[PDB]
Amino acid sequence: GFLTEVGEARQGTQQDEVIIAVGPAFGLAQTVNIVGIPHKSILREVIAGIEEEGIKARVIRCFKSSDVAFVAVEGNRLSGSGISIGIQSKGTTVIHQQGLPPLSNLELFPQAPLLTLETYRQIGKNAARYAKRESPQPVPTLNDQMARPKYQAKSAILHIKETKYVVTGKNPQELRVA
Amino acid sequence: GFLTEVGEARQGTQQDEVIIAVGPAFGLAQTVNIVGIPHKSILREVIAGIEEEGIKARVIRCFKSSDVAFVAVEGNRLSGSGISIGIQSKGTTVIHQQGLPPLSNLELFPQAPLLTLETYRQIGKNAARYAKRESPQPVPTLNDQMARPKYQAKSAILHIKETKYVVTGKNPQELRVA
Amino acid sequence: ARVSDYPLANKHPEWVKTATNKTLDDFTLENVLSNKVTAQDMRITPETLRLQASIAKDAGRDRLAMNFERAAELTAVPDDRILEIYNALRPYRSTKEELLAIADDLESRYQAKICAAFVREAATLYVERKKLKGDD
Amino acid sequence: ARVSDYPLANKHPEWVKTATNKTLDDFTLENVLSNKVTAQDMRITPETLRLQASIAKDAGRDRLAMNFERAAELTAVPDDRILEIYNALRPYRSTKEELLAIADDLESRYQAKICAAFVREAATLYVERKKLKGD
Amino acid sequence: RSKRFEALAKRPVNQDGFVKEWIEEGFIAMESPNDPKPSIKIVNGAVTELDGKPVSDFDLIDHFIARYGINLNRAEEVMAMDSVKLANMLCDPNVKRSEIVPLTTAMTPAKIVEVVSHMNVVEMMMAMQKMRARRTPSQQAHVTNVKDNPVQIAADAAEGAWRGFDEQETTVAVARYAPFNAIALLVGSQVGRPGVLTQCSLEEATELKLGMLGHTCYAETISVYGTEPVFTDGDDTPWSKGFLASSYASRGLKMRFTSGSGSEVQMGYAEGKSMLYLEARCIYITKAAGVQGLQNGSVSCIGVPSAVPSGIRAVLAENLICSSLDLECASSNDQTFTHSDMRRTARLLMQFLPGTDFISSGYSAVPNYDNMFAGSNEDAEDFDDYNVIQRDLKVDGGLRPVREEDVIAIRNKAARALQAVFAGMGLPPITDEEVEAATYAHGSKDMPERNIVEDIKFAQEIINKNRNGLEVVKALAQGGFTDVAQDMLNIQKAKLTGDYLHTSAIIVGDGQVLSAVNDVNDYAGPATGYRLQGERWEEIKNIPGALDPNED
Amino acid sequence: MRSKRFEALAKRPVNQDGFVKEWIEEGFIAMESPNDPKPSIKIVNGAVTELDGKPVSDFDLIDHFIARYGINLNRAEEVMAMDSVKLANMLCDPNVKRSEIVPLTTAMTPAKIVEVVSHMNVVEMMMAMQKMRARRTPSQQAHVTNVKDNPVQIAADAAEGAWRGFDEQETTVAVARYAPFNAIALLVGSQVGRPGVLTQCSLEEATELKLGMLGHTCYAETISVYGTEPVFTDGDDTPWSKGFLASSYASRGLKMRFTSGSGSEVQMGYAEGKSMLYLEARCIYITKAAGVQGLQNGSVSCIGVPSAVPSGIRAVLAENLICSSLDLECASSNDQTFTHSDMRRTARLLMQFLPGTDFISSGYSAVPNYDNMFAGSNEDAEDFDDYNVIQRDLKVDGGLRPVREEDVIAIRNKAARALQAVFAGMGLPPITDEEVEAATYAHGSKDMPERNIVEDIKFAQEIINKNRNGLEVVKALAQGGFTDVAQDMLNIQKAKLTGDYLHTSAIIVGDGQVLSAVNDVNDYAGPATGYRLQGERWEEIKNIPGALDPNED
Ligand code: B12
Ligand code: B12
Ligand SMILES: CC[C@H]1O[C@@H](n2cnc3c(N)ncnc32)[C@H](O)[C@@H]1O
Ligand SMILES: CC[C@H]1O[C@@H](n2cnc3c(N)ncnc32)[C@H](O)[C@@H]1O
Ligand SMILES: [Ca+2]
Ligand SMILES: [Ca+2]
Ligand SMILES: [K+]
Ligand SMILES: [K+]
Repeated sequence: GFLTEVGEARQGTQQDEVIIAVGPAFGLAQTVNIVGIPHKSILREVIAGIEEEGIKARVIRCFKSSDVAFVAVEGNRLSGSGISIGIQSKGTTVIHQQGLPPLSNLELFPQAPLLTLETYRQIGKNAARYAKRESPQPVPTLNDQMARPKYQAKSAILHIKETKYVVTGKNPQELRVA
Repeated sequence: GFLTEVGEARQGTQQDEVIIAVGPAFGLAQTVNIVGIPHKSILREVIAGIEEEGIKARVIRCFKSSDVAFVAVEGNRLSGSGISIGIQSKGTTVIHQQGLPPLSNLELFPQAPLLTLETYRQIGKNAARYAKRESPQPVPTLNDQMARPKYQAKSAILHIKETKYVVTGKNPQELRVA
Repeated sequence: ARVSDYPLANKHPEWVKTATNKTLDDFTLENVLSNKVTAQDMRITPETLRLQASIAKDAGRDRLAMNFERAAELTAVPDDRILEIYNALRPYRSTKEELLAIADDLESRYQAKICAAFVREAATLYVERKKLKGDD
Repeated sequence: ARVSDYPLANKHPEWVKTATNKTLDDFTLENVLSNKVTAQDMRITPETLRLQASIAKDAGRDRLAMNFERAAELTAVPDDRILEIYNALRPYRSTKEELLAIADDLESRYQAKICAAFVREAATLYVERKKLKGD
Repeated sequence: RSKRFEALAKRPVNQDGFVKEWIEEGFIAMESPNDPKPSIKIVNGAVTELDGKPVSDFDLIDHFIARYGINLNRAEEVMAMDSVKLANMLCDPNVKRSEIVPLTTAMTPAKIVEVVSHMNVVEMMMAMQKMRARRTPSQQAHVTNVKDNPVQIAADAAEGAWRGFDEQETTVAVARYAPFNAIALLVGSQVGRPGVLTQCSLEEATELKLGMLGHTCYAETISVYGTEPVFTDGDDTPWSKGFLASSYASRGLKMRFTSGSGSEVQMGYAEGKSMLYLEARCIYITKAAGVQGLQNGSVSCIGVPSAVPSGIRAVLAENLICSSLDLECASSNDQTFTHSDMRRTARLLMQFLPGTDFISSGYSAVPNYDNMFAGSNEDAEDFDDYNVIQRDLKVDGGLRPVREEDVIAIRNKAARALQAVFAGMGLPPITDEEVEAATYAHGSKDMPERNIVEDIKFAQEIINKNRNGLEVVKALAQGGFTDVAQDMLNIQKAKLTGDYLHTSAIIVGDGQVLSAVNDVNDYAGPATGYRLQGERWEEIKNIPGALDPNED
Repeated sequence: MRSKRFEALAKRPVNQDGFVKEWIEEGFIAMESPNDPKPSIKIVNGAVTELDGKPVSDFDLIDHFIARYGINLNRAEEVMAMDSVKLANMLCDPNVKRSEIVPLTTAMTPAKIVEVVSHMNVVEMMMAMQKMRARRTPSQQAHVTNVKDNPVQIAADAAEGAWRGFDEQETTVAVARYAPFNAIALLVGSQVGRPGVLTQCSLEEATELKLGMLGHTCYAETISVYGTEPVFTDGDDTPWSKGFLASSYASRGLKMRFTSGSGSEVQMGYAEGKSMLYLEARCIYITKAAGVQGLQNGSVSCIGVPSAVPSGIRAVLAENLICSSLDLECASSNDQTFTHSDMRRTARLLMQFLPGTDFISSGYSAVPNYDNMFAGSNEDAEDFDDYNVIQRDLKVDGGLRPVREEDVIAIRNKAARALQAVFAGMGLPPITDEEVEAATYAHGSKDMPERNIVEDIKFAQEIINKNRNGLEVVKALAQGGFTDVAQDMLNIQKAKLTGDYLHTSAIIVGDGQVLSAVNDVNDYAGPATGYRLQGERWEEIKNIPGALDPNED
């Protein structure tokens, strides 16, 4: 237990922040990603990477969907820099940008099992560097062709469980992180 | 060109000898065994293994059959000790004894690919130790389960070719070796 | 045209024109190197696509045929407009009357009467299934 | 007996006796431990084998049935004699008269008419194909 | 602890993903108690009820299928026929394919699922060799590498064509490379065997633009889905996909859809239905759109059905439904799903033994470490195993043994042809050293590095300046490759006749189109239909290592 | 330079296998040979006067045996006149019942049926096999051996094999005089894992029968037959000596089958220019003619011969189909190594696994292959999980089931203890509690303490020399505290008295309930008919280890 809702998220106005948008079950019904990395350590590394670049991190929870892209679109529409990071409970991550189509993105991390705490920190660093209108080299991840076969069924089960916490028409809530 | 018939092989009259009975194509239409070991080296090891135990080695070629069992049966009918060694061109070897049923034997080596010149010499020792009415430990060979299916086809080809030199109703010829 | 007429390249090569009124026989290397034909001449005609639709029907493939008949109409529609119409049929991109406007354009400007009906059908059912602009 | 009567152990256990005329229900662990039964009444009878032969025929398997009919006759032949006859049917082991004498023994001593005929047929064809002793 | 179970625990198959069935959420391959009972209601030429659903409750998929997807001539008649009887006709050798297609196309999605669900995989395979649209089976290859090295792509493409692949597929690690990969694949394929069709799989709009420039022959990765939420979350509808399909044909380009069991429940929106039923919906969308063929067999969601009971049998069922609906079937086998050689061979044999239009829709012609679709069920190191099995079973799996010196010569010619293309188009040069490396390479570990930045800049200019396929032909004719240039022109000429737009079309011989129209599968039992024989058999017989008895 | 693509291919395991081109003249060809005889038969009443082009005066002993006993003469001339393609069509047609086909296929000559199946591809042969297999339910047979002839391990391995689902289990020896201990250990272990499993001990033919007269084995299988008279004679036998030996087993209440297999004759060099499939058909008709109920075929130990030539594995399937089409139980090999490649041996296994035979393998190794005294099987104990996963993937019943480790530890432990009491109650060298522990947790003989072989050998000999019978084993179990195992042992011996399981494809399931082709007739008639994997059996095959439950996910 480490995230507290503080009200519906406000509109950022200064190219100054990056919004971390998490799924409806992030840190609640699920507390670890697909390979057992705690959500608390994931958020802490992403926040550390954003703030390391001299940029503010604002965390919100999305309720209208559990698809990582639409979670990120909600984030980038409120982000003062137009940049957001969407993170599902099972760990899938996307760096998104206001103005791009919903299914496009700056960087996508579509194999959650292959992310480490170091990767999540780089994700935050790159997101902030996108916010500063730099063109960073995309975050590298390890290659493993068996990751998708091994974890696809477990990934689907974890996604079905997060989908149960969707609430139609509920605006995103700003989160306070311990 | 190291083998030479010298007339119909006489029946041994004293318990002094072990007969090495070779197939029709041995040292003629084929000069190496299934895995390249030359017939000359094979003959020299078996002969020497016999004579090192104080027993004379007589070599004959059999003609009525290319079956290693019946080749050695022809041998032990003429061996003064009743002990014979049948050897096919592809290298299969059997230690036989007069009075045993034709498809029985003292020692059989049914995987020619797994035979080394060490084994061929040891086969000669054990045959003479059988002729000396001793009870030697059976000859140990290497083991490889892949050896049979890997070589079965080639051994069938070599056997077929050797079977072309069978001549009906012809008695064994004694050979002189170089 | 029937299955006996298939393939056209073997049975009726003289029937095969291009959208710029060139024949199959013009597409030799000599004409390509001299630029007497160019890439804008390498476009299938509505006539060819309609022969292929007739062949698909003889072969028992009614739906394949209908796709070919729509494709015959779309040969007259320029490359960029094709992409514009594809994008507009995606969910939450268009209002009902923009889809009907596209259908009107397809019918009146390009004679694409099957595609117009196809788009009008989309417009109607996008209303029923809440797939128009301002519905998400 | 027909396929309806199969298996005997379930449809008619009362029909199965042993070579010492004991029934099937006598085969309880009690009777084994007391030596009230031992190895020799653990032998299938020709009656049982002829019931299975009949069942094999009802199931459309004439050759299997004839095998069972031969088996029924051979229950009467001691263990050592069985192996002696088998060895003599092997090629070049016997002359024609020896095989005929073997069938004579099978018929006149063990009532094994089918096995005798089978052996005499072998003897006839071993002459035709030169599989006798001395060939 | 038992050392027997320790040994078993070390086995590769125990690294695969397995889950129990979750019926309520649709995590079940087939035969779910939640699947609808088949039913249809026809009132004056229109469907008003479909598989238990009234027209007022139709989603966009129901509407599309009801209006375009079902043969309404016999729909009520076949609905009343016993499903076992129909499954019997499917694998009965004496019921012709032309007698069945009118009935299967008249079935609703739930009806055909119920039918094939009565079948075991031997029965399914027996039906597939009759129901497959093309008489001759074929194969499709992946040709990629981790550097998007265009010289290695052209070489591997030539080898793949020479080994027998009739369609070849590429894609990029770096998105802006795509024009180079497309041209390299097309040039390489025509060098190994003129007539091989090529595709370059990208985002849908970009891929059609590449096809308008003449750099590809077909498209395949246009996706359809079995529930309206999943289709909407893919940013499309059946009408937008059906319009895109006719757009491809209006430019003379062959195309097919892609689907596969597991996609819906993986998104979490299976609506309580089984994977096989939802895939049948995907297949009827393809039929309803007028698309000639379908890439299915789970494809990239293969780890979803393969984790649950009867999943691989269900994958075979969806291929069989596709062919029974008179669609060309490119039957997957194009994605890794298991660590176990035994398990992936069993999965491949479901399509390889009966034969489909494309036994794989992506056999990796490169080692899997170079596979930019993240690995196929088979790769280049399986080539000799694949030919031995063709020979063992007398099965035509569409490939053939090849001589090393022949592959060396054809990889060299392809690398040199692309060197001429890159010279005549003002592209960053391909050095003779790169030709030599591509000639003898196994994968990109054997290739010199290129300047990815310069390559990217020039590949983008191909799109931005609308540089078309005819300039590739001109570069070949002017750089010592008129023979390759003529073959490239013949490929572009095929887009003018429309002949290869038809069901299952490939181009064999000297530009001879071979499709389900002129190569109709006429299977009527043993000794009928396609049989491996004659020169094709002698070709498949002649594997390396086959010692001649006269040698010995 | 060398191509690095072809170097990588040269390192692949499949390229270590043996391949040769066809030698038609000598009969080195799997099937479809132009030297094979044209089908023909001359009948009317009584007997045959011409068999496949050969006049009766030219018959060898095999032609005579087949002509007099091997062909359903009631319909031979009618089926000889039928077109071979049509007959092949009927074989794989799901609407021609097995009971309508068997009269016709049993009436064909060897060359006729070979010609008929030669028109079929493997998919068609598989379709025909699932109809022609005699028993409705398929099953499996295992090898239970170890390199030391350790009886304690054989018992525990036999119990695990029986618990996994093998209905027949087979052992043999490294050291000849260990055989009585192997047979007893296999029999006790099998009855512990599941009462009703049938056991055999494969030895020289006369020594095997003696063990059966003593009551220590249930069936026999390795009695070989061959397809040419020269090869049969070189085996020191005739069809009549094999048939007499067959009826000898039945007379002692012992189920038996013959063993043959494609490639045996050309290997000996006397194929008479005929194809392997034609010569194997002769073997199958010899078996049918002898009245033997089933056959172990599919090349078996000669598998390296047909697998080296084109269409060889298809031919192996064809000979299994011929066996079943002749209304014989088919134990369809898959019991010998032949390839270094997992893909290749899977494809060969699948030919029988997908349709089902009476015994999909006639010797799946239930021990690691290093302990396999038949020199290794196509599958071994380390493939169990793969085998179970494929069953679940394809919804195919391949005769086995997933098992829990603690259950197997419990059943191996009980089997070791049961044998420990047998050795105590019969005066055999002791089984120590240390050996019991080791066999409980062993993987193979590498995990077992060594025994005094010289002392074990002496006491095992004394079991046959003094005619010590299977009822002494029953008594020892009853007295060492294993009255449940003792009753099961008595039920096994009681099954020999009834002769029920001498019938085609017979096994014993449940509580002594015989299941054979007589009461479990295959009645396949297309989709949704015949054997279907369903119900509790399906739920058993579904429950593989590693299947995560969503409620714990
Ligand atoms: C399976 C798969 C799908 C499945 C399931 C998607 C889902 N949301 O459940 C299906 C077929 C439905 C699908 C659809 C799409 N996919 Co997809 N998909 C894959 C694939 C092959 C494997 C991912 C996987 O299984 N990882 C292993 C699991 C255990 O890790 P995971 O983190 O849980 O994986 C999840 C994410 O990958 C996510 N996901 C999958 N696809 C996409 C696409 C986008 C844009 C996003 C944000 C997320 C996403 O779904 C997985 C399970 O929920 C990848 C390629 C790859 N090998 O990585 C492409 C890939 C991720 N998909 C891609 C695309 C383009 C799409 C579509 C837009 C295609 C389309 N036009 O329909 C849609 C988007 C749908 C959506 N709203 O998410 C692209 C993304 C490119 C990019 N960087 O933007 C990829 C990389 C393939 C490629 N060759 O480019 N996809
Ligand atoms: C294949 C095989 C056969 C084949 C082919 C034999 C042939 N002559 O062509 C068939 C099925 C026909 C057969 C028959 C017999 N075999 Co065998 N056979 C084997 C087996 C499984 C493999 C041999 C092999 O492929 N080796 C690999 C090849 C490449 O090497 P190779 O040196 O060329 O092998 C040759 C010899 O093994 C020879 N051979 C095979 N069997 C026998 C048996 C005897 C007595 C002899 C002398 C030679 C011999 O044939 C092979 C090629 O021709 C072995 C088991 C084993 N442990 O190897 C048993 C084995 C050798 N056979 C054996 C027996 C008992 C027999 C028979 C007597 C059985 C019978 N009652 O019919 C006959 C004898 C036939 C004869 N006249 O030689 C026993 C030998 C026991 C012994 N010490 O005498 C063995 C060891 C099996 C066993 N586990 O008990 N056999
Ligand atoms: C990343 C989603 C993309 O991968 C392809 N794909 C792979 N597997 C499937 C599948 N099972 N269903 C639909 N599309 C699939 C298809 O091109 C789709 O657009
Ligand atoms: C060593 C020959 C022995 O191996 C067995 N065997 C294995 N394969 C075959 C086969 N193909 N034909 C005949 N017998 C075979 C059989 O028990 C025979 O007695
Ligand atoms: Ca593909
Ligand atoms: Ca066996
Ligand atoms: K789907
Ligand atoms: K044989």
